[PDB]
Amino acid sequence: APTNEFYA
Amino acid sequence: APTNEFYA
Amino acid sequence: QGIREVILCKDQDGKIGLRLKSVDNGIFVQLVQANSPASLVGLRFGDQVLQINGENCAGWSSDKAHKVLKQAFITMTIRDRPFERTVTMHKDSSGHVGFIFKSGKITSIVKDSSAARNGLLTDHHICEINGQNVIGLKDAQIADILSTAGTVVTITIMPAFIFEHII
Amino acid sequence: QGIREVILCKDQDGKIGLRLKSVDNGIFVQLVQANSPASLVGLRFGDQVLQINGENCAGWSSDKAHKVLKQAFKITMTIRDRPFERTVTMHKDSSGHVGFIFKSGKITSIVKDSSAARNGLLTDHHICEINGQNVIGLKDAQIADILSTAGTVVTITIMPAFIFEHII
Repeated sequence: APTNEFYA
Repeated sequence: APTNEFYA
Repeated sequence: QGIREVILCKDQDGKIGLRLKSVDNGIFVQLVQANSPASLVGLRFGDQVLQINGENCAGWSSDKAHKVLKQAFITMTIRDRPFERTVTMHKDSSGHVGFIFKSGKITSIVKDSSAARNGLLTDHHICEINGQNVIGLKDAQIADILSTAGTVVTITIMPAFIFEHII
Repeated sequence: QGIREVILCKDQDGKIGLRLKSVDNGIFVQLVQANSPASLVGLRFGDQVLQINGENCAGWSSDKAHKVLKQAFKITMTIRDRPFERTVTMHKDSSGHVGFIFKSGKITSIVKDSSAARNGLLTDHHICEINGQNVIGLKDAQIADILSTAGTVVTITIMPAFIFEHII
């Protein structure tokens, strides 16, 4: 399963 | 028992 | 003061499109439909309504607030986003400010990053980015506002607890 | 900016007067001792420490922060002042009353038709300053004295309870 997190 | 509150 | 009076005019259906919530004996904006008069005159999520047509909103219920709106013949005094605070950051030479997020909520701070140098907290929600509202947006689309921004990135944040309470 | 850089000097004992806590991957001031270089530099409860001696505090634990403090040769910290607080200004009525009821420095009621009602003061908030004096750690009785005795304009800074509870 994926985290679906985003970074900046 | 007392509620021991204060008002302003 | 962060207080202002906003005058608005109900619409075709007499709606104005707002939803209000009761927090801690105060009344707060929970929803603002876009392209609404309320939308127009600037109300945003987490703004507090001090009075409606001069009547104090203190201690009202969320329904009592709505009922007073559904009964006018509209002026509001509001205090602006009392729960958000502002953080300013500056992108890298890779154009990075150094935090990670999901569903608009800050989840991690990157070592030696602008976000680290500025005290960004985890468990906080993003509300605005460089003057633009972002509550109700998807992460994909918060990302490009981030991604297309200039060097300076000013955002405003709200602690997760009070964000959970207004929704 | 809420941001300032301050330099302090350790006491004859060698300590500066701070206890700090980690909250949300940040470091905040949990206690300041009186008459201690920390107090003298303006540090107050709920202040956020961004860097010590240039080192980012981000992701630090209270323990790590204290250790950095104990082990340094002479100290500089970057502070965001009172990030958790808000300012509400109220004016006493002819009766001399601003409108709210408190216990243990925490607001429990708002009077109807009172400057507090006009200005949207909220329940569950702790009062951290009145008219430029910190009241944190002060007996309700002492808080009242500042209040009755106060000028017609009343300015107080509040913090929500959920946070205040975390800091201590």
